[PDB]
Amino acid sequence: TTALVCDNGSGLVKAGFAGDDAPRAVFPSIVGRPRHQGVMVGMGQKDSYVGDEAQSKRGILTLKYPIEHGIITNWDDMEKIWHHTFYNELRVAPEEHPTLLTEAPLNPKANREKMTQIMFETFNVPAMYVAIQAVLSLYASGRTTGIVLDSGDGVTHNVPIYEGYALPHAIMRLDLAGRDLTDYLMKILTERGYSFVTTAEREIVRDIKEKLCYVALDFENEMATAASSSSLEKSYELPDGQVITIGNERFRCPETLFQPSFIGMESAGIHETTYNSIMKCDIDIRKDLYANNVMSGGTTMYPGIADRMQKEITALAPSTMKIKIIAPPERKYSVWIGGSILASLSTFQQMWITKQEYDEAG
Amino acid sequence: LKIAAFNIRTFGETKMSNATLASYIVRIVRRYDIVLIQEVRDSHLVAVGKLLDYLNQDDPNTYHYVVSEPLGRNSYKERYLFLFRPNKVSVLDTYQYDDGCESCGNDSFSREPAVVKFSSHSTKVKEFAIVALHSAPSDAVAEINSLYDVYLDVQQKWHLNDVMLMGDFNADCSYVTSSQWSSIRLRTSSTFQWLIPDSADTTATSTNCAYDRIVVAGSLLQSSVVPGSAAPFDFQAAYGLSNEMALAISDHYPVEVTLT
Amino acid sequence: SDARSDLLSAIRQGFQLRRVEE
Ligand SMILES: Nc1ncnc2c1ncn2[C@@H]1O[C@H](COP(=O)(O)OP(=O)(O)OP(=O)(O)O)[C@@H](O)[C@H]1O
Ligand SMILES: *[C@@H]1O[C@H](CO)[C@@H](O[C@@H]2O[C@H](CO)[C@@H](O)[C@H](O)[C@H]2NC(C)=O)[C@H](O)[C@H]1NC(C)=O
Ligand SMILES: [Ca+2]
Ligand SMILES: [Ca+2]
Ligand SMILES: [Mg+2]
Repeated sequence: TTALVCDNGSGLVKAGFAGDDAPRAVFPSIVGRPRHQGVMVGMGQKDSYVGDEAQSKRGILTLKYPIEHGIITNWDDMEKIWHHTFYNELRVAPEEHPTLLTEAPLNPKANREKMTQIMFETFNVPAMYVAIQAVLSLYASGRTTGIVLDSGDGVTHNVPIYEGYALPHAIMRLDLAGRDLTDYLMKILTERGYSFVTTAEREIVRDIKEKLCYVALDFENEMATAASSSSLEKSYELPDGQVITIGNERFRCPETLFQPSFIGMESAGIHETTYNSIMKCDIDIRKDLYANNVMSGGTTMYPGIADRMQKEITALAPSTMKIKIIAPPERKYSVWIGGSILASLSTFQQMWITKQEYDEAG
Repeated sequence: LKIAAFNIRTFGETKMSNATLASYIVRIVRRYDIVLIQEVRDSHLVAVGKLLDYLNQDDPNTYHYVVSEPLGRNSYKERYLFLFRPNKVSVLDTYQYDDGCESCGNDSFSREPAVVKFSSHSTKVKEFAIVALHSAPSDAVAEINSLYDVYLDVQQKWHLNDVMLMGDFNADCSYVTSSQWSSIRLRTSSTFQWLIPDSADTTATSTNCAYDRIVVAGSLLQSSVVPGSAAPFDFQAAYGLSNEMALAISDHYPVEVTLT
Repeated sequence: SDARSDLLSAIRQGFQLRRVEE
């Protein structure tokens, strides 16, 4: 009777119970199979690992990301991820819980149908529903019209939504997100003279990104500021206790979102894809999209990112337009939270697809 | 059946990425049907996976593994790794000594022994267990003594008297002096034969110390040992290496023994 | 005054979520 909410991302699965204010399980969306025969002491032979243990044991495994740029691309592996989610992470029997799943903007219909078939036929859920991630994020902010920027580990989208209706002709997809920024930070820190050779050293770079980086309001001025003083430097103590000190890499890293050319990508930056998305919509709803730009996803967490989007959109939009960026503090889990709310609403209960209905349709 | 225990100093990604050091380590490992590797400092099993990749590049089942989680009482952790040839022996069961609570293993050992039960159809002994220990130098007497309790645990758990206990026990020099041997039940009990004697040099360094040991219990197993077969494997001499190249591989020699 | 109008209005009013402790 308690519903589940499973938000599957390119990098992380966020899963938990509808009505809770945060996912209880958040773990890497990866499956690893051993490259060699053997066991861990005290254990039997295992055919695969999922999530945290796959990452921690990666050295003897072959890894697969079943979700690429938000879209499920390997079904056997995705089935392993859902199985792990239900039984190992949430520790529930999926046959006794309605399950809400999320999907990316523009997910092909055949993909959603396959998701649906697996939930009913493999996991035997009593009911389920598939929601668009961006729309859930808009909902989580108490809004039913607006434009969402959703940026995760693998993909960034802009999705304009009008009275709950995501407008697919105006959705923009940018194949640049957190994983790219982590790799770029490793690159520029290496150019400064640091080295990240072992697996443990390399894993630290994502933590540096998450703790030290930020988006400059004026990039060229910020570069001058970093060059003329040490005021922008910040230190990061490595596991061993050695403390390192980083200046302009802090803001050069997420600047890539506004200038994808930093990573060799000939593509508009997120301010311009936002604007292009709005301009694809009827002129008469644009005022409502500009005044309701909601940021969602881990890659929107950089300090400064809302102020910078406000500046750049202001420069693109008509001079009299009210522009507002909404960047909730919980926004790394916004899609999940929107699902937890929606699945809880009394007015939603008639929207579940039941196994009875599935049993009669297709 | 050729068995060895090898403390490879800071075995890990950097050492396994050195093509030269990797090639010598592979050559050493391939001497053996079972080898215990100690001092595995490999946070994500990457060095272990690379060693397996080399050993199995031709036949995928040349070597199989048993590997522990990282062990140690504080932040400094090491794994035990067994590599074995599955066509020679099969693993029947494994466990990690834990002395009765999920943390209590660390009450008597810094790195709780890994214990593997093998079926071995080519030797006189048909089933036998190996207990691995890389002892903490400053607790060597007490840890080697505690192996006697591990042996008792094996007997009770698996109903089996044939047990080899081996590894870098730090069992000589400043860590276990001559007068201390009488405090170690694994030595004073006539149940055990110590195949590597106190006179042996098991260091690749300039110390003369019998740190690494092979101890056998159980008469079948004792009867299976090839007399004179148990010794350190001086890989500097074997491979005509300089001392510096030798030390880059490890500061210890494997200790090995042959079973018939 | 349909169910969808009802649903959207409810989305706008919000929901009291249970705290998930760290
Ligand atoms: N505080 C932070 N600052 C910057 N980046 C962060 C922060 N927290 C998380 N991230 C990044 O967010 C990404 C994960 O976000 P999210 O969970 O929204 O993506 P996903 O849903 O797995 O992927 P996608 O939406 O692209 O399919 C990772 O790259 C992570 O490094
Ligand atoms: C692999 O390890 C060997 C042994 O440590 C390294 O050889 C040393 O290299 C330095 C040069 O950096 C020499 O001055 C030493 O004399 C070498 N030692 C010996 C004993 O030969 C070698 O550099 C490593 N290989 C690589 C490319 O990492
Ligand atoms: Ca996502
Ligand atoms: Ca010596
Ligand atoms: Mg001696």
